[PDB]
Amino acid sequence: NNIDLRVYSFIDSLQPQLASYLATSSQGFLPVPGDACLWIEVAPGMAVHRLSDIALKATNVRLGEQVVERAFGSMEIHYRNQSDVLASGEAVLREINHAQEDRLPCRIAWKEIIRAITPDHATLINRQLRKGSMLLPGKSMFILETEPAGYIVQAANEAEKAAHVTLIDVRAFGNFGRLTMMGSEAETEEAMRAAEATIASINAR
Amino acid sequence: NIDLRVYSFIDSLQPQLASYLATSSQGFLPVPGDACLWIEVAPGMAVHRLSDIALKATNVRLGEQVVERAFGSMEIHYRNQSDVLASGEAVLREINHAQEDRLPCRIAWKEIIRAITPDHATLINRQLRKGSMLLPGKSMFILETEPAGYIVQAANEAEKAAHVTLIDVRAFGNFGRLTMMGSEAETEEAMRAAEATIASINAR
Amino acid sequence: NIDLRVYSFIDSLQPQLASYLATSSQGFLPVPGDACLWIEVAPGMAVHRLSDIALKATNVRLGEQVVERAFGSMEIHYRNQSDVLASGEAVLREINHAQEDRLPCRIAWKEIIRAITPDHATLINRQLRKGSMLLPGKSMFILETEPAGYIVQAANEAEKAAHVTLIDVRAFGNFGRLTMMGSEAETEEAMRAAEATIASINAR
Amino acid sequence: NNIDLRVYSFIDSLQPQLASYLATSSQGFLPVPGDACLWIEVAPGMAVHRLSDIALKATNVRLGEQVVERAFGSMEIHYRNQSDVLASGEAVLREINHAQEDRLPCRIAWKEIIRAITPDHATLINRQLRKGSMLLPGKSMFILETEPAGYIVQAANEAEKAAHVTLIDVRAFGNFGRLTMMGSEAETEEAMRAAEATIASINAR
Amino acid sequence: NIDLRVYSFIDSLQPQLASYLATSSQGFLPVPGDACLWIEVAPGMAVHRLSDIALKATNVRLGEQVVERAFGSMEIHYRNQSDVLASGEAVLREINHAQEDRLPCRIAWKEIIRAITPDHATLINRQLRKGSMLLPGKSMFILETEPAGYIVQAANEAEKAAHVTLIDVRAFGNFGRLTMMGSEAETEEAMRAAEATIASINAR
Amino acid sequence: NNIDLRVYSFIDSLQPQLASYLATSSQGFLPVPGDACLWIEVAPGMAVHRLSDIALKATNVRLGEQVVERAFGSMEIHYRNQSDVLASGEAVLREINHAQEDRLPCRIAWKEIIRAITPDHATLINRQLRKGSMLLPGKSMFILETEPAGYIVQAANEAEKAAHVTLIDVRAFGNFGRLTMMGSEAETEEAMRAAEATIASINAR
Repeated sequence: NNIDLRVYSFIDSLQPQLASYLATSSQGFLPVPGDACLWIEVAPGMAVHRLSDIALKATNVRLGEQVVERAFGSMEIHYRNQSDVLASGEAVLREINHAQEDRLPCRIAWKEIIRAITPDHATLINRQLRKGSMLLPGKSMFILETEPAGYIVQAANEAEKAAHVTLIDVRAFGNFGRLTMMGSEAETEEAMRAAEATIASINAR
Repeated sequence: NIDLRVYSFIDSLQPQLASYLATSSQGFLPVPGDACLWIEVAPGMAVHRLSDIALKATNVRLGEQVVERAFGSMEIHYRNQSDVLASGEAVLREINHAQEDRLPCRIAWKEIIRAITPDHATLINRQLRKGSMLLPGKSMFILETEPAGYIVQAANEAEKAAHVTLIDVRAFGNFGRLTMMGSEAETEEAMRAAEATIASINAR
Repeated sequence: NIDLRVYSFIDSLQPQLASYLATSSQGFLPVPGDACLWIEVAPGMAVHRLSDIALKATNVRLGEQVVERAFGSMEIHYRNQSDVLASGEAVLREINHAQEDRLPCRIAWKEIIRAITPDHATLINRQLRKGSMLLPGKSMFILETEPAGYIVQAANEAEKAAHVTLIDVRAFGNFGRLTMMGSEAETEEAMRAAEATIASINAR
Repeated sequence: NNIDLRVYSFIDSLQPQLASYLATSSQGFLPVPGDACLWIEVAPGMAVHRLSDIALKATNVRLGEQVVERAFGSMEIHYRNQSDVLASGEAVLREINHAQEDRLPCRIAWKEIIRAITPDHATLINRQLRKGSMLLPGKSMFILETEPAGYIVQAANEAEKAAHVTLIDVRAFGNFGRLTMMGSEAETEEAMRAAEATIASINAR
Repeated sequence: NIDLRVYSFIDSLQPQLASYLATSSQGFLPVPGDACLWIEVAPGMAVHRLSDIALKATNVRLGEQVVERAFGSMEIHYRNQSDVLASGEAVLREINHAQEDRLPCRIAWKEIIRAITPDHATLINRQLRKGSMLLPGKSMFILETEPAGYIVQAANEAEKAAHVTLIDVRAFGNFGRLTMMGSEAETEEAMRAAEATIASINAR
Repeated sequence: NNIDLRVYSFIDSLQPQLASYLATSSQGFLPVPGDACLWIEVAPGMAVHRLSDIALKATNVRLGEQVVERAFGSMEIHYRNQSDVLASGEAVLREINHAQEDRLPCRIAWKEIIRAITPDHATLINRQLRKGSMLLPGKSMFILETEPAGYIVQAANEAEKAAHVTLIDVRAFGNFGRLTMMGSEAETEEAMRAAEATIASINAR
């Protein structure tokens, strides 16, 4: 029709903490470490229904997320094998007549390491809809925020793959994605460069 | 002072619709047959004095009351039509608007999706679904309106004119959204009733 | 050193049951036609080791795992009857018990209430049902068994046999609960099937 | 950075009902009657992470609230000793290079008393996200809405202090702060007078 | 074969009680001045039927309906005393019990705690409190009854007799619990009224 | 005043992850790492009200948990310095007239390390009332069940002291206490060794 591709973001193999987080937090069918994964945001939001039905029928792919927000909607599919995910992705692009590149770039609205987290700051992040692991006092904190939000998952994945960090929280919905990780001062800075390179990769497309 | 955005009067509520309202409302629970009046005004803080007025006028019961970012919704209902309409005219008289000064009802989505898969059916059933269970194999009617509250009258008629099942009605925020299930033939007919109901709202 | 409370096998999940566990389970989700298996052992904490044993033996998925006070519940499921049966036999070998060492399924309530009041339907819908809404004027069948886990299989053969609407299944704790809706002829036929399944089970 | 000061609201002594409301609706460390309190809203909202770390390391103050919204974010510190609270306050002000007066003015969105509340009106307010006390039918109802949201906590403290009213609810996030208090006609009238007197003092900055 | 566990008749609801019930009840909601009736029966599941009869009898609404593992609780209420008394008499004739057949109300706890510390008020406030806020420095009446259904009538009389504030009345389970705030004098009056009400109840 | 003493467990310094878990799910004042901690279960469980008033009113101690159940009640107090916690203990103990050894023995109802946790099994543990860190597939899992429940907190404390494990969960209320810890095959057996150790002492009363 007139569907704007806003996020197309593809992870070929989910890192273990990231998949575990999606499994625990997800309202749909659950992924496990190693599953390929496709995140998509389109506008208008309601178009997520037709596209999800198209994606689910083409392959053996399973639906992980589906949400209709005000201006846009989000869907995520995932399968043990890369093939089905990209095969369903093509279907979605061919139906909306968009190339992947027609996607929106990924603004970095906040990127920061915070060293020596107080126990009060940690307690606060840990009580507020925290579905991942416990942020612990004294450790360092990578925090990142993007616009659009869907990209935070892939950023989060490359962070974990590149650095011995612990995943605290991935908020992938709404207008702004947000990723919180914990680790030593040195681990978290590795996590940050990678995620910045991953973001660098997307923008060039 | 006050602007009237939604004014949607339902003279008698279909059983599923009323049952769903009763199952999700945090007010006084409607039953099938109840008359029912949806009103959204702006600023949102006004529904307080406005609900006070409607409630003090008649024997009518308050079903909903939400004050949102830019506007608020209020919902009254009673087994006697005249009580609901009487409260309605009283609310209009306070804000000094005619039932016609409401915003038109724009359609932001109308679609049927045939042969729903299990996965797609479950995601819907698992997230904010307080109605009945969407089942794989059936066709899905989905309807989105701006402003939201009109979706209730559209949901009500579509249950009258067609043999469909209520999955979900979300009547708050900027966008109303509706999900009904059934045979391709049923859900197409449920779409026409909603298309018609909206058209009559547009005539104001 | 473990006692085998519930063993219950379902070769092919009825659609509405699969959609209900899919919408209410905190594990991996089933689709219609899936094969399913329900286990309750005592001590309760035995379910972890057994879920490890069963998950490793095949491609089967884990739909529920709950350690309760007296005992512990677990539910595996797969698209093929073979992986479900293969994993259940492994769990039997490990606890050193045959399938018929399970406890009998005691019916502790069975009743059909025709012409459900709207108030009565409204209360049942509000109190945490994840299924379909109980509509007023229709007939209700409620059943309750001890132990709970069998209720899922009774819910399954009841949908197999009768054109009812599932409303609520509760498979954890001491007593299981089934809630169905339909016409009198529909609800009567389901209660008959459900009764028949439980007699089947009690033959071991 | 280019951090923006939106709300700087200092309370010297927390009123009992208000302290008790915050101890019940907040997800941090909890306040008691008499604690000094400071509420800061800054833009962009991810900045509240560094600013909070700065505050907990400067003094012994504790963290009550920490919330990141899309365009802005909000924090709240408190300690028995007002010293520590204003000290931690100045440390935040130095990092953002903003004086207290640089804060946004408090505009009144809504300001109403409604007499003789019906039982149905009362119930819906009691049933939706109210964490203060029950609103009873017959009594009068004072409702105040302010923009930005953070100053509603200072109006709520001054209202409770000046008049014998009951706190029903204070919502201090989003764009608009909303406050619900119950009393007689006279009690809510005094409370409403105290509210606007505090908003005007603030707006002298 | 139904055992009358509780039968507690409230002629008229005090506003904090009525307000509390309306904010925490999952069913239809009361207002100050309604009559109101609590019933516990065994077995639990018998409450559906007994709700069914009570609603048919008069114009009474259904306030609460909860099926515990061993017993079940229902709550009907109406603006007028006539309809509650009549609808309850019908419940009694069905189960073939007089009101006297109800279980004596025992007091498992009755205590005032004066000058409540902040951390104590805060823990009570945050954990399942739907009444008004408990503030520090004040006195706290707590009462625990067995059976639980009576704590509601003890909460009515206590509020009626003292100038106290209602914090919580949890009326399900085996144990009733009441929490109320006030000066140490008002809480001692609220407790003595409660004590007397139970005495009057077991006088029959 | 006829009060049974069911659990009396003193924790001299809360290990970091355990303090952080209590903090995420505590509904009183939150403990920070390093705090001392005293868990008490008494029957009739309505008695924890006075016993918390006594304990609070005697020292700087803070109330972290308090619950009334059918057969008993549980309270927990905690503070920066151990002197206050222990003193409040004696105030409590003398108020109910029992000594520290009048506590029930702590029977170990289940103890197991399960190696190579599958993703499915890890996911379902993560989805159900999990408020610690993510259990991750392939790692080993320590599980512990005690009766009464309050001791699982010292067992969890000690098992974090002696071992380099991760805390996933600790259900410290009801009849039975349940504890889920993660690590390699070496870290979980050490933790379990600490766990058996600490209970052995508790059983000497």
